[PDB]
This record gives sequence, C-alpha cells and structure tokens, in this order.
Amino acid sequence: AMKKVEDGNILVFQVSMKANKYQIKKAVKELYEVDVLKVNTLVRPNGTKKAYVRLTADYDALDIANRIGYI
Amino acid sequence: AAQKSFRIKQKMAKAKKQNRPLPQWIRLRTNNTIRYNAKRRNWRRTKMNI
Amino acid sequence: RSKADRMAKMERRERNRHAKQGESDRHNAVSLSKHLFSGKRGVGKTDFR
Amino acid sequence: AGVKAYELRTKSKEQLASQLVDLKKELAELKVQKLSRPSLPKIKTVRKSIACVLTVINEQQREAVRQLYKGKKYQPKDLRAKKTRALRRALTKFEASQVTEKQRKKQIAFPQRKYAIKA
Amino acid sequence: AKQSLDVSSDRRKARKAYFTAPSSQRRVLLSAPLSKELRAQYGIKALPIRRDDEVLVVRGSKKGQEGKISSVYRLKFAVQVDKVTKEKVNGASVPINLHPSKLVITKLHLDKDRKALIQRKGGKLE
Amino acid sequence: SEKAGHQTSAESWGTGRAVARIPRVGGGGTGRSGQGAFGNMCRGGRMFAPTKTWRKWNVKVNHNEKRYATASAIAATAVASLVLARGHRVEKIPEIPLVVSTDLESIQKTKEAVAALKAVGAHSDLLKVLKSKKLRAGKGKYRNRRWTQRRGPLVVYAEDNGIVKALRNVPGVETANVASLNLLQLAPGAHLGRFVIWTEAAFTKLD
Amino acid sequence: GKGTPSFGKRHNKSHTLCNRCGRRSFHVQKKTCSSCGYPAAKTRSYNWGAKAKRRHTTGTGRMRYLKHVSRRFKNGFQTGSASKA
RNA sequence: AUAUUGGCGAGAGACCGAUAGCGAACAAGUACAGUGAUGGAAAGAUGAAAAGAACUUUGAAAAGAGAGUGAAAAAGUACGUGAAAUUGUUGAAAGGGAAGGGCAUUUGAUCAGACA
RNA sequence: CGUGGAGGUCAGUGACGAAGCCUAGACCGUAAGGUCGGGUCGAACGGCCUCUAGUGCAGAUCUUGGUGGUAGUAGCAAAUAUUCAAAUGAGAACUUUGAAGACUGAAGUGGGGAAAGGUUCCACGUCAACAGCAGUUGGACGUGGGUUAGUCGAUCCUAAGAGAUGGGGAAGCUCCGUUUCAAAGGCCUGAUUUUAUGCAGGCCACCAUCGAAAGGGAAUCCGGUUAAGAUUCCGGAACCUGG
RNA sequence: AAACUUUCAACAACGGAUCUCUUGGUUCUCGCAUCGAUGAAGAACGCAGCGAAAUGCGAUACGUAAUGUGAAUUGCAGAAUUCCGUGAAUCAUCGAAUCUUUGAACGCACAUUGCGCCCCUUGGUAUUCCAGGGGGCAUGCCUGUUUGAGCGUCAUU
Repeated sequence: AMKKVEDGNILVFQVSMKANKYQIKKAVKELYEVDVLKVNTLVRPNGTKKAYVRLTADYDALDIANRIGYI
Repeated sequence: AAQKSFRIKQKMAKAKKQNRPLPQWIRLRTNNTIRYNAKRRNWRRTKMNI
Repeated sequence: RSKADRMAKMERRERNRHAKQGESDRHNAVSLSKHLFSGKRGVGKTDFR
Repeated sequence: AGVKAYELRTKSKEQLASQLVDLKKELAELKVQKLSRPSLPKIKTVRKSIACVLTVINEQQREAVRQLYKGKKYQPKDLRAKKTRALRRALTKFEASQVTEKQRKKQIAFPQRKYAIKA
Repeated sequence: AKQSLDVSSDRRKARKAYFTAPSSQRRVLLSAPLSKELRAQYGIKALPIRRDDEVLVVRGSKKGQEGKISSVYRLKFAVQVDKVTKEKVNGASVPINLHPSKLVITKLHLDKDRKALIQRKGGKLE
Repeated sequence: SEKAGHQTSAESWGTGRAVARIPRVGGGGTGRSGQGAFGNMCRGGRMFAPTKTWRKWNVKVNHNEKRYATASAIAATAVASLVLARGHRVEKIPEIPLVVSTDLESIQKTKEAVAALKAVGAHSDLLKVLKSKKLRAGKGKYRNRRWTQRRGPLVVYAEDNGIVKALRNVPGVETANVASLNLLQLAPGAHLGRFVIWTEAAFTKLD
Repeated sequence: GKGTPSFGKRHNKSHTLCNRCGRRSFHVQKKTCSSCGYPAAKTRSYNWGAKAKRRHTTGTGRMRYLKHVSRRFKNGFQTGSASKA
C-alpha cells in the first residue's frame, strides 16, 4: 500500500460497507480538503470494503499522508 | 464459483475469520477448561455446505 | 510465550495418536454400515459384483 | 476516565454537538496509531465518550417533544406507554367502572351490610 | 434449626450459589475478624476485608507473620498479603493465597464510608 | 421419565449373519449410527419396567390397632429393663418413670432447661448424644442427610409455656404433648422403651 | 453404472439458503422452503416431529425482548425514574 | 371450588451417581452424515497451593541422566485410585503328535499352630 | 450367604491410614461366602436387630468399550525410466540448481473458462501429525499479504412455464384461475402572473410480478507493471447513454 | 543344554474397571399470569487493547444513562486519580435511550445487498437531470370526514 502512494499519487483507505463511490469522493474532500480524481473500491475477502482514492495532480499524496501520520 | 453472489461471499468471510487456532493466553486463565479449538474447519476434509 | 507454546504441545498429543492430519479432522467412524450386513443373498440379482 | 454525564447536562445544544465532533477527531486519529502500536488501551475511553454525548443529545430532544405535546391528546407512539400488547388493548379504569343506570339505583338501596352473630 | 420457607438447606443449592456468586456478594463472603485489640476499641466482631488494611496470619504455615494486604483477589476467594511469598527456584517471587476467615486485622483503613459502617453496626469508634 | 430411551428412531436391520436382531439406530456419519437401542440391555436404552409414580406409597392401618400399639409403647417405658436394653444410660436414676414438677413447663431459656435435665439425672443420656455424631454410611450424604446420631430423652408436657422452644435446640431431646404421643417417637426403629421424662400435670392427664 | 460412476454427474444444487430460517432448505423450482415453510405465513412444525420442535422453540435463540419481560412484571410495569434517596 | 409433563419464582425426596440420570454435569441439539424432511454422538477428577521442574552435562532435536519443588513425581498438563484381557524383562519348573482335570503318594519350594 | 439405600443400636473403626485393588501367605464354613497378615493407597466405612429394591451372570449370531491369534504375513506389480556431481542439511533413491537421458506429440500430461469447491493462489517461519516408503520439500502446519471496471458480466426483456389481485370453491391449512361475470390507470401541452396549477380536453383501453452469468442486449483497444491482480491499475488513443 | 511353548510371582507396559467424589438430571408439592404491527419468537452478519467458541450486545455494539453498594478488574498490558468520593468494577438493580440486514414483514421485488415514486432540503450555472441528508408509500374491516357515481328516486324552476 505504501508502494502505491508514491508512483500512483494514490491513498488507500478502509471504508464502511454501506458507503459508495459518491460518499468516499465526498468525505475525502471534506476531511482532508484534498480533491479526488477517481475512486476505486472492492470488497476484501475478510469482509470489509477497501477503497483506492486517486488524488488530483495538484495535490501530493506524501504530504497529506504525513498530516494523518501513517507512513 | 468465480461468479459468486454476495450472500455466499459474506459467509466465506465468516469461515475465513474462524479459520484460526486458539490464542495462547486463554491457556493461562483461571479455571480454563478450553484446551484446543474443537470447532475447527478445513477446506480439505469437511465441506462447509454453502 | 514459551510456557503457552508448551501448553499447545501438551494438548495436541491426543490427536496425533488418532493420526489427525490437522486439529480439524473430526471425521466420525461409524460402528456398523447397513449395506454390508443387512441382507439375505440368494439366487438372482445381487447388490455387488 | 472520559466525560461525565452530569457535566454534559448543563451545556447548551450547540455546545454538545461541538463536543461530539471533537471526540470523533480523536477517535479517528487513535485508529491510525493502532496499527503502529501493538496495543492502545486508551481507545476504549474516548469511545464511550462518544456514547455519553449521544445519550444526552437524545435525552434533551425527547424531553423537548414531551413539552410540545403536554396537555394534548394523541402524543406519538414511541412516547406513549409501552406496558405490553394485551394490556393496552383492555378496558380502562373508567370504562370497566361504568354500570347501567338501573344498577346504580339498586346498589344504593341494598348494599352488603356489616353484621355479626354473637348477641 | 430452620424455621422458614425462604431459606434452603440443600447442599446442591448452597454450593452452586457460592461458586457462581457475583462479585459484589463476594465482598461479604470474604470477611475477616478483628483482633481483640480492636474489638475492645470498636465493639464489632467481623468486617469485610479491604485493600489497605494491615493483618496477621494466625493459622497455617505462615502463622505469626504479618504485613499489609496488596490486593484482594475475589476471583479465587483469596487475598495476597505482601511479604508473604514463596521465592521460586529461578529467582522470581510468587505471592501466597490466604483465606480471610483465618486472617486477623490489627490495623484498619478508614474512609468516610468505613466510619459509616461502624456507626451503623453498633460501633464506639471515638 | 416416561420417555427415557425412546428418543430414537431405531429399526431392525433384518436377518443377516454378522449382526443381531436388536434394532439398530439408522442414519450415518456420527458414530452413534448403527448402535442398539430400545432394549433394556442396550447402552442408552430404557430400563426394564419403568417405575411409575402410582406405586402404593402409603399404608392404611386399622385405627383400633394403631391405638393398640401406641398403648403398648407407653407401658414399656415403666418396665425399665427394656429401657437399658435399648440404650439410655439410666443406671443412676432411682425410679422409672421419672416425674418432674410442673415448673419444668414454664421455663423460657435453653440454658436453664439443660440444668433442669441434668439435675433430674439425665446427664449421661444427654452426653450419649454429642459423643456420637458421625457421617452417613454411603450415598445418603449428598442427599441432604449428611450427619447421623443417637436419640435422647423424651419430655412429655401437658400445657405449653415455653418448654418446646427451650429444648428445641439441644440435641437428641424431643418434646411431645400428651394428646399426640407419636409412635414414631416412643419406639424408634421398632424397639420398645424410649427413656421418657414426664411432667406432673402431664402424668395425671394420662388417666 | 448406477453406483459410483453416476455419482460423478451430481453438480446442480436443488436447495439454497432460506431467508427466514437460514437453513439451506429452500427448494429452487418450488420456490419454497422445506424446513421452515417460507414463503407461507406460518412456520412449519408438526406434532409428529417432536425433536423438530425442540430444535426451534422459543428460548433456543437470543430472546432479544422476552428476556426483559418478567423483570418488567416484577416491578409492575413502572415508569419514571429513580429518586436518588 | 376444578385442570396443568408449558413459561416464571420457590421449597423437598427410603430416587440415579458419569455405559447411570434428560440426547446433553463439559464451547450439546454442539462436532459430524444426508439433496431433503430429518438423523445426532463422544467427552467430568494433577495438587492444600503451579510451588508446571531454574541450573549442570550427553543429544541435530523430542527427550535422557542428575539437581530441585512437594507431605507425596509409586501425583509431571498422556496427570486421584489404575482391575482383567494382552505384553516385556528377570526368577523357578516342565516338555517325543495337544493342553487342562479326579483319587493317591514321592521329590522340591513354602508356611501356621504348640511345647513354660 | 451376598448387593444399593432406610429407621435403630454398638457413646463401633479411622490421617498413628477408612474404601478399593493385587497377594501358588494363614484360619473358619459341606457350600454361598466370611475373617487375618503383606504390598499399594489417600477419606470416609462397618457389626447386630428391623425395613425397602433398578439385589447376585459364562452364553441371548446379546449392547458399548478395549485387546489378541493368524502376522512382521498377504501385500504396496496398469499408465515405457531413470542416472552423475555440487549446494543446502544432524541425516538425501525422493528437496534445489546444472549436466545428460526419455515421455505426453496440437481429439496433449499445453494455454483459458462454465457447473462445483472457498483462500487451496503468493511470501515468510517451520516438521509432532498427514502425503499407505522416505522427507530438509507440499494442495499440511504457524503468521501475514492479495481480487481495483461509464465499456466484461449480473441488473433489463421475453421463451417453455411459475404466480398474486377481482372473483369462485373449501370445515380447514389452502385450491382453481391469468384478462377473466371488476367502476381496475396516467400522460400531454397549455394557459399563468393568488403562482401555484385551476379549468381548458384530447388521446390511450392496453391492465401485477418473477423466469436465460449459453437466447435478445447502448458503448474499449494496444503497450507497460505485481512475490500474487488487469479488456479493471499506470501511460497513450477512442466510443456510448443521461444531462 | 540353549532357544522356543506353557504355568505362576515380582516390577514395568497396554487399557480405563473398581472405590470415593458432584454447579447435572429426575419425580413430588406450593406461589404467580406476563409475547406481537409501540415490529414478537426465529435467522443472518457484525462488536473487545490483545477471542476461535459459549454467554453478553447492536455502528451509542462483551456496552451508554438513572439508582444502590463504596475499592477494584486480573492471563497480560495499560489508567493513577478513579480512592474522608456526584465514586472502583465482566458487580447488583433497572423505571431513560440506541436497537444494523431480515422475519406476521408492510412501496414492488428477492437465487439479486435489484428497482421505482412522494414530500422537506443542501451541492452540481437546474420545478424537469444526477447525488448526498431527513421523512413517507402493504392488504382486509369498522366509525368519522371530503370529493363523487346511478332516469334508484323526490321536490323545484
């Protein structure tokens, strides 16, 4: 997941099962004030929904990932 | 079945999370009668029947 | 951790005498099967070659 | 530790909802630290702090609606009594006390007297 | 003897209500008698044990030894007094469980509520 | 239970060589399947003649014969060679039957009543009990009958004024009214002559 | 030809999971469940199957609401709240 | 006034005591079998207290030999007591197509009683 | 005579060892059985007068559980076949790389999938059990990681057929019936300046719903990339439906 | 003669009998009447700092609030103020709340996490299109209201 941050300019989050692409695209924009190009989602085999969030080219993925703290 | 429905897939996620041995610290509690996992499933031996 | 690692190998031993190929082999052995012994074999079509 | 319930009961409605969001920022940041640490037992106390606020906001609105419908027939169904099913479908204390106008004249003139057999 | 109906004289009822007793009722079961020093002082025979009390062992292998209670361990119906231990062979130390019907209290720990308990039961304290 | 053993759908296999005719449990795969059921000799089967509740528990006895035996039980207490034959260390008291004054009835406490029982001469018969408590012999321990002991003197009173509560605690002693006079007390285990201490108002009522 | 070689042809499920009883007893072509009578309005049980009732009476599950009834009766179905005596 | 093998709360027994008693004292309507309706077991006990064997040396390791805890390792998580079938070592004895038994004594092993 | 309990008595026995179990050691009784010594053991148990029964086993092709003889025996013999050296290792006919040798021979022992299985795929640690020999290797064990779609499918339409409503039967759970002996339902503009919709006023007569991951069907391709994913991700280039 | 076969004892095995235990059953008696459209019983999935299960619980998820008791919980880690106190805990009680997706199951549908519609509202230059947030939409019957239908029928112009 850290390999996809740097080349892809992509964050990776875990999302509650009831949410869809319109709510991940809205909530990431609200919480971190960082615009989203596209959202991809899938359901893990253990039963929770993963979400691949690709930020726009203006916003960098490493610098937002330090503000939340995971690295 | 590679084109599975969600109702079947939700039950596979429960059978995966139950597919584990017993934790080591439950061995040490007071008045432990639990010795091994008696409800352990394996895909090889016993089919889970949907 | 080494004390609870020992308590795994003190309580695995009863399954290896029955040659359980996991801790999840609970295939139950039937005492008597019906199709072996419940019949009277005579002249004609029978239940096995 | 965490918040106390009786301290929240003095605050206004706008200050309770601001108290709730400030806890949820903490609870989101402790779940980031949970993968770095092998154990983080503090996340229980900030989690019950979310439950303690949501009880108070729910309690202050359910007490505000009872005053909106005090002194009025037909208050809503979840604010009425619960008691059980077959006791709600029953004769009230008024209706079972009713009796026809003929029996009212009988029971005044002839009630069960009080007496004793000794002398 | 028994002269009521609400009490039970059954062996299988009384043991099961002891071993599956809840935590708050295990406070009353683990009571400890006061010494004759304190019995003349307060005028009360028995008290439930608390953590900070000071105690003397009167029966067992540890007879005559005393100390302060480290922690009351209600899950085992036992109490672990400090400075009463078995030193293991590998240098570590293990406390020894005791039952508080054999302990004897020589110093009490008093809160507001411990004063309120003794005034309740007929005490004299001061 | 009436349905013990019959919670099974067993059925006979028929007549093979290598199997008996006792009806086997059907099905498969659990290890129970193929075992005998519904027999008295099978494991997990019912028993022979399941004991029903309507067995005759109580016995009707003739009333004139029941009054007869309570009369013969009283008249053996006087004889006092039978009393030593049953037990009852009464070799030191002068006369049998013992008659005590009516002030025995009006005693309120247990400590005073034992001192009354000592001074009449029932000292060792009280001490025959409390030396003789033992455990029950077998499985009657954990059927609420754990301890066993011997009996003691029996005190007969005319009118209750606190003697029945005073002697209620002290072991072995059983008090009894004159009008009742239980046969189960006067001859425990069908042996005549329990040692009986009479009171004076009770003794003249016996006419 | 009827035994072990034609057991190999068996790969089409007759039954699927039911919704009401969760039992895997829902016959597909009949659109109805053999165990719990779904979609009919009544739960299937019979007095010839006595063991089938003991597997599915009340008390066998969680009893989310009936476990708090007799506690409400013992107080007499009171309302309000405590007084801090 | 009467009924009641169900639900809830109680009290008791000349009852059974882990092949018994309910199928179930134990994570039992559970593991498991069947497409399905349904069928449905086995499984209690270290010690007062884990004080569950630090350390030493042989071994690749499991373990072994010592040391030690304990009142007791003839209680070491295969653990209260550990019977028989069946088996190992040692000791005695016999034996040409059986073995075992009855009456009677020899030889060999072994043993109680009484003599003040 | 013996067994499980019961009332009574022996102020019976017992941590200085109760019950049990073993005992080609002793004693009594014709016998059922009783008593004592020794060893093991660790907490309760007997004599006698009475009461009570779920009270005495060699068999029932008896029930459950356990163990023998046969016996280190029958056997592990289809599918052409293995060999040398080094590394790893306490240990290699079987693991790994290399050198040879052979086979399946494009209606395959190859490369993808549908039913079906459910984490077996991949990495790391590791060998008590399991792969009817072996084992350092595995589809085993322990811990983790991995499935990304406006275009591929489902969802949508109807087929043979399932099935409510209106109704009619049935003592009843439920049965027939699919447009029927039923008052079965909403669009299209206006005209407006209470602005929201009056009325303008026409047309329609059809009228549940479920039923195909192979029929019908709006629209995507190439080159890279992963320990494991791609017509789904990245880079590049297109097209379709609702606005 | 050894080996071997058989017999018995000693100690060691295999095996779990006997004896002693007991939070379980079993029958007998007494006291009481309390499930559900205010969504029951049942089911599915989720919840802990470290849990697979039993027990507990519903995105407020081994619990929140109120009250009583007044120092623990415990396998470990962690918290020391939370200890002469609006206050410990897997306690006791329980009168306030939450109550996921289902189920008589209720917008239609269900082998699908499918498909509509109405109102209130916020963002997208939008009454119409798309999305988020809140609230609704089953059938049978009764009483009442409102709008109607019929030359069933009466008066009135």
